Amino acid sequence: ADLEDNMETLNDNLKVIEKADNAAQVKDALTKMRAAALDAQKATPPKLEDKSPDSPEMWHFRHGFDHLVGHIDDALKLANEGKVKEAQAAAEQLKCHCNACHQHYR
Amino acid sequence: ADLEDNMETLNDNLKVIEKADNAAQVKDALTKMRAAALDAQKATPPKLEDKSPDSPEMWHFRHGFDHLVGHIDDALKLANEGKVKEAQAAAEQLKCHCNACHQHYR
Ligand code: HEC
Ligand code: HEC
Ligand code: NI
Repeated sequence: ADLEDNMETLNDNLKVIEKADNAAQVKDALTKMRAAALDAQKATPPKLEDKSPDSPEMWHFRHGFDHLVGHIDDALKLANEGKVKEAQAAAEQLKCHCNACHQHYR
Repeated sequence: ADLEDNMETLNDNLKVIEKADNAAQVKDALTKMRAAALDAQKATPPKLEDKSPDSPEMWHFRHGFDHLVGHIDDALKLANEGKVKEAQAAAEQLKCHCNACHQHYR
Protein backbone atom coordinates (compact mmCIF):
# COMPACT_ATOMS: atom_id res chain seq x y z
CA ALA A 1 0.00 0.00 0.00
CA ASP A 2 1.00 3.65 -0.24
CA LEU A 3 2.31 5.96 2.46
CA GLU A 4 -0.93 7.46 3.76
CA ASP A 5 -2.50 3.99 4.05
CA ASN A 6 0.47 2.68 6.07
CA MET A 7 0.42 5.76 8.31
CA GLU A 8 -3.28 5.17 8.98
CA THR A 9 -2.42 1.59 9.89
CA LEU A 10 0.27 2.86 12.27
CA ASN A 11 -2.08 5.37 13.87
CA ASP A 12 -5.03 3.03 14.21
CA ASN A 13 -3.11 0.16 15.77
CA LEU A 14 -1.55 2.47 18.38
CA LYS A 15 -5.07 3.09 19.63
CA VAL A 16 -5.86 -0.64 19.49
CA ILE A 17 -2.83 -1.23 21.74
CA GLU A 18 -3.92 1.56 24.11
CA LYS A 19 -7.32 -0.14 24.60
CA ALA A 20 -6.10 -3.77 24.52
CA ASP A 21 -7.29 -6.27 27.14
CA ASN A 22 -4.40 -8.76 26.88
CA ALA A 23 -0.87 -9.05 25.55
CA ALA A 24 -1.87 -11.22 22.58
CA GLN A 25 -4.08 -8.38 21.34
CA VAL A 26 -1.12 -5.98 21.68
CA LYS A 27 1.02 -8.52 19.81
CA ASP A 28 -1.40 -8.69 16.87
CA ALA A 29 -1.53 -4.90 16.54
CA LEU A 30 2.25 -4.56 16.83
CA THR A 31 2.89 -7.09 14.06
CA LYS A 32 0.56 -5.10 11.81
CA MET A 33 2.44 -1.92 12.72
CA ARG A 34 5.71 -3.67 11.94
CA ALA A 35 4.56 -4.63 8.45
CA ALA A 36 3.19 -1.13 7.80
CA ALA A 37 6.47 0.54 8.85
CA LEU A 38 8.47 -1.74 6.53
CA ASP A 39 6.01 -1.02 3.72
CA ALA A 40 6.29 2.73 4.31
CA GLN A 41 10.07 2.46 4.29
CA LYS A 42 9.76 1.75 0.55
CA ALA A 43 7.79 4.93 -0.20
CA THR A 44 9.16 8.30 -1.27
CA PRO A 45 7.55 11.11 0.77
CA PRO A 46 6.32 14.25 -1.05
CA LYS A 47 8.72 16.66 0.71
CA LEU A 48 11.58 14.60 -0.75
CA GLU A 49 10.24 13.93 -4.26
CA ASP A 50 12.62 16.44 -5.88
CA LYS A 51 15.60 14.65 -4.35
CA SER A 52 17.95 11.88 -5.43
CA PRO A 53 16.63 8.43 -4.43
CA ASP A 54 20.10 7.74 -2.95
CA SER A 55 20.29 11.11 -1.15
CA PRO A 56 21.32 11.20 2.52
CA GLU A 57 17.84 12.54 3.30
CA MET A 58 16.33 9.44 1.73
CA TRP A 59 18.56 7.20 3.82
CA HIS A 60 17.77 9.16 7.01
CA PHE A 61 14.07 8.78 6.17
CA ARG A 62 14.51 5.02 5.69
CA HIS A 63 16.56 4.70 8.87
CA GLY A 64 13.78 6.40 10.82
CA PHE A 65 11.70 3.31 10.08
CA ASP A 66 14.52 0.96 11.09
CA HIS A 67 14.57 2.72 14.46
CA LEU A 68 10.78 2.48 14.77
CA VAL A 69 10.83 -1.24 13.88
CA GLY A 70 13.44 -1.89 16.56
CA HIS A 71 11.09 -0.30 19.08
CA ILE A 72 8.17 -2.34 17.77
CA ASP A 73 10.31 -5.46 18.18
CA ASP A 74 11.15 -4.38 21.77
CA ALA A 75 7.43 -4.10 22.51
CA LEU A 76 6.67 -7.43 20.80
CA LYS A 77 9.17 -9.11 23.13
CA LEU A 78 7.20 -7.90 26.17
CA ALA A 79 3.83 -8.77 24.60
CA ASN A 80 4.99 -12.29 23.81
CA GLU A 81 5.93 -12.78 27.48
CA GLY A 82 2.37 -11.80 28.43
CA LYS A 83 3.38 -8.44 29.95
CA VAL A 84 0.40 -6.43 28.77
CA LYS A 85 1.10 -3.24 30.76
CA GLU A 86 4.79 -3.16 29.91
CA ALA A 87 4.24 -3.73 26.18
CA GLN A 88 1.55 -1.03 26.25
CA ALA A 89 4.04 1.37 27.84
CA ALA A 90 6.65 0.50 25.18
CA ALA A 91 4.15 1.22 22.39
CA GLU A 92 3.65 4.75 23.64
CA GLN A 93 7.42 5.27 23.47
CA LEU A 94 6.85 5.11 19.68
CA LYS A 95 4.96 8.42 19.54
CA CYS A 96 8.01 10.68 19.91
CA HIS A 97 9.72 8.78 17.08
CA CYS A 98 6.62 9.23 14.93
CA ASN A 99 6.80 12.97 15.59
CA ALA A 100 10.55 13.26 15.00
CA CYS A 101 10.23 11.90 11.46
CA HIS A 102 7.18 14.11 10.83
CA GLN A 103 9.01 17.21 12.01
CA HIS A 104 11.53 16.76 9.16
CA TYR A 105 9.75 14.77 6.42
CA ARG A 106 5.95 15.20 6.64
CA ALA B 1 24.16 14.59 42.30
CA ASP B 2 20.46 14.60 43.28
CA LEU B 3 17.57 14.30 40.82
CA GLU B 4 16.92 18.05 40.54
CA ASP B 5 20.59 18.83 39.87
CA ASN B 6 20.76 16.23 37.10
CA MET B 7 17.66 17.77 35.49
CA GLU B 8 19.33 21.17 35.67
CA THR B 9 22.33 19.74 33.84
CA LEU B 10 20.10 18.20 31.15
CA ASN B 11 18.12 21.40 30.73
CA ASP B 12 21.06 23.82 30.66
CA ASN B 13 23.26 21.67 28.41
CA LEU B 14 20.44 21.34 25.85
CA LYS B 15 20.63 25.12 25.40
CA VAL B 16 24.43 25.04 25.24
CA ILE B 17 24.07 22.63 22.31
CA GLU B 18 21.60 25.06 20.73
CA LYS B 19 24.08 27.97 20.71
CA ALA B 20 27.27 26.03 19.95
CA ASP B 21 28.92 26.38 16.53
CA ASN B 22 31.46 23.51 16.51
CA ALA B 23 31.40 19.78 17.25
CA ALA B 24 33.83 20.01 20.19
CA GLN B 25 31.26 22.02 22.17
CA VAL B 26 28.35 19.75 21.19
CA LYS B 27 30.33 16.69 22.28
CA ASP B 28 31.12 18.34 25.61
CA ALA B 29 27.50 19.19 26.35
CA LEU B 30 26.12 15.83 25.17
CA THR B 31 28.71 14.17 27.43
CA LYS B 32 27.51 16.09 30.50
CA MET B 33 23.93 15.20 29.57
CA ARG B 34 24.72 11.51 29.20
CA ALA B 35 26.28 11.34 32.68
CA ALA B 36 23.41 13.36 34.17
CA ALA B 37 20.83 10.98 32.69
CA LEU B 38 22.64 7.92 34.01
CA ASP B 39 22.85 9.57 37.43
CA ALA B 40 19.15 10.58 37.46
CA GLN B 41 18.24 6.98 36.66
CA LYS B 42 19.41 5.98 40.15
CA ALA B 43 17.04 8.39 41.93
CA THR B 44 13.55 8.05 43.40
CA PRO B 45 11.37 10.96 42.16
CA PRO B 46 9.01 12.71 44.59
CA LYS B 47 5.85 11.55 42.81
CA LEU B 48 7.08 7.96 43.38
CA GLU B 49 8.65 8.21 46.86
CA ASP B 50 6.08 5.83 48.37
CA LYS B 51 6.30 3.09 45.74
CA SER B 52 8.72 0.21 45.72
CA PRO B 53 11.73 0.32 43.35
CA ASP B 54 10.36 -2.79 41.59
CA SER B 55 6.99 -1.13 41.08
CA PRO B 56 6.15 -0.79 37.38
CA GLU B 57 6.25 3.01 37.65
CA MET B 58 9.81 2.90 39.02
CA TRP B 59 10.87 0.62 36.16
CA HIS B 60 9.15 2.86 33.61
CA PHE B 61 11.04 5.80 35.14
CA ARG B 62 14.37 3.96 34.85
CA HIS B 63 13.64 2.77 31.29
CA GLY B 64 13.04 6.35 30.16
CA PHE B 65 16.66 7.20 30.89
CA ASP B 66 17.93 4.05 29.15
CA HIS B 67 16.09 5.24 26.06
CA LEU B 68 17.23 8.85 26.40
CA VAL B 69 20.87 7.76 26.83
CA GLY B 70 20.72 5.77 23.61
CA HIS B 71 19.45 8.81 21.72
CA ILE B 72 22.22 10.94 23.28
CA ASP B 73 24.71 8.35 22.02
CA ASP B 74 23.22 8.64 18.52
CA ALA B 75 23.82 12.40 18.67
CA LEU B 76 27.31 11.86 20.07
CA LYS B 77 28.07 9.68 17.04
CA LEU B 78 27.01 12.53 14.75
CA ALA B 79 29.24 15.01 16.61
CA ASN B 80 32.17 12.59 16.72
CA GLU B 81 31.65 12.38 12.94
CA GLY B 82 31.81 16.19 12.81
CA LYS B 83 28.27 16.89 11.56
CA VAL B 84 27.36 19.76 13.86
CA LYS B 85 23.96 20.70 12.41
CA GLU B 86 22.76 17.10 12.40
CA ALA B 87 23.94 16.59 15.98
CA GLN B 88 22.22 19.82 17.02
CA ALA B 89 19.02 18.58 15.38
CA ALA B 90 19.26 15.18 17.07
CA ALA B 91 19.67 17.00 20.38
CA GLU B 92 16.59 19.16 19.79
CA GLN B 93 14.49 16.05 19.23
CA LEU B 94 15.42 14.83 22.70
CA LYS B 95 12.86 17.29 24.14
CA CYS B 96 9.92 15.06 23.15
CA HIS B 97 11.35 12.30 25.34
CA CYS B 98 11.97 14.74 28.21
CA ASN B 99 8.33 15.78 27.98
CA ALA B 100 7.02 12.21 27.79
CA CYS B 101 8.60 11.30 31.11
CA HIS B 102 7.63 14.66 32.64
CA GLN B 103 3.95 14.17 31.77
CA HIS B 104 3.99 11.11 34.05
CA TYR B 105 6.45 11.80 36.87
CA ARG B 106 7.44 15.50 37.01
C1 HEC C 1 9.44 8.64 8.94
C2 HEC C 1 10.52 7.87 9.25
C3 HEC C 1 8.07 8.42 9.62
C4 HEC C 1 7.78 7.72 10.75
C5 HEC C 1 8.72 6.96 11.73
C6 HEC C 1 6.35 7.82 10.96
N1 HEC C 1 5.78 8.56 9.95
FE1 HEC C 1 3.81 9.15 9.88
N2 HEC C 1 4.23 10.15 8.21
C7 HEC C 1 5.43 10.24 7.55
C8 HEC C 1 5.22 11.01 6.34
C9 HEC C 1 6.33 11.34 5.33
C10 HEC C 1 3.94 11.39 6.29
C11 HEC C 1 3.27 12.21 5.16
C12 HEC C 1 2.99 11.26 3.98
C13 HEC C 1 2.16 11.89 2.87
O1 HEC C 1 2.30 11.43 1.71
O2 HEC C 1 1.34 12.81 3.13
C14 HEC C 1 3.29 10.84 7.45
C15 HEC C 1 1.96 11.01 7.76
C16 HEC C 1 1.31 10.48 8.85
C17 HEC C 1 -0.09 10.67 9.17
C18 HEC C 1 -1.11 11.47 8.32
C19 HEC C 1 -1.76 10.44 7.39
C20 HEC C 1 -2.26 10.99 6.07
O3 HEC C 1 -3.20 10.39 5.49
O4 HEC C 1 -1.72 12.03 5.57
C21 HEC C 1 -0.35 10.00 10.29
C22 HEC C 1 -1.71 9.92 11.01
C23 HEC C 1 0.89 9.38 10.74
N3 HEC C 1 1.87 9.69 9.82
C24 HEC C 1 1.04 8.60 11.86
C25 HEC C 1 2.22 8.03 12.26
C26 HEC C 1 2.42 7.26 13.48
C27 HEC C 1 1.29 6.98 14.50
C28 HEC C 1 3.72 6.92 13.54
C29 HEC C 1 4.49 6.09 14.61
C30 HEC C 1 3.93 5.11 15.34
C31 HEC C 1 4.37 7.42 12.34
N4 HEC C 1 3.43 8.11 11.59
C32 HEC C 1 5.69 7.25 12.02
C33 HEC C 1 6.64 9.70 7.96
C34 HEC C 1 6.81 8.95 9.11
C1 HEC D 1 12.17 10.44 33.26
C2 HEC D 1 12.60 9.32 32.66
C3 HEC D 1 12.69 11.85 32.87
C4 HEC D 1 13.38 12.23 31.77
C5 HEC D 1 13.83 11.41 30.52
C6 HEC D 1 13.67 13.64 31.90
N1 HEC D 1 13.14 14.09 33.10
FE1 HEC D 1 13.34 16.01 33.70
N2 HEC D 1 12.24 15.53 35.33
C7 HEC D 1 11.85 14.25 35.69
C8 HEC D 1 11.33 14.32 37.03
C9 HEC D 1 10.80 13.08 37.77
C10 HEC D 1 11.39 15.59 37.46
C11 HEC D 1 10.93 16.13 38.86
C12 HEC D 1 12.14 16.12 39.80
C13 HEC D 1 11.80 16.65 41.18
O1 HEC D 1 12.47 16.25 42.17
O2 HEC D 1 10.87 17.48 41.29
C14 HEC D 1 11.96 16.38 36.39
C15 HEC D 1 12.20 17.75 36.42
C16 HEC D 1 12.81 18.51 35.44
C17 HEC D 1 13.01 19.94 35.46
C18 HEC D 1 12.60 20.91 36.60
C19 HEC D 1 13.62 20.72 37.71
C20 HEC D 1 13.27 21.66 38.84
O3 HEC D 1 13.30 22.89 38.61
O4 HEC D 1 12.95 21.16 39.95
C21 HEC D 1 13.63 20.30 34.33
C22 HEC D 1 14.07 21.69 33.88
C23 HEC D 1 13.84 19.10 33.54
N3 HEC D 1 13.33 18.03 34.25
C24 HEC D 1 14.45 19.06 32.30
C25 HEC D 1 14.58 17.89 31.56
C26 HEC D 1 15.14 17.79 30.22
C27 HEC D 1 15.63 19.00 29.40
C28 HEC D 1 15.10 16.50 29.84
C29 HEC D 1 15.57 15.87 28.52
C30 HEC D 1 16.78 16.25 27.99
C31 HEC D 1 14.55 15.75 30.95
N4 HEC D 1 14.23 16.64 32.00
C32 HEC D 1 14.35 14.38 30.95
C33 HEC D 1 11.94 13.10 34.94
C34 HEC D 1 12.55 13.02 33.72
NI1 NI E 1 14.37 5.36 20.26
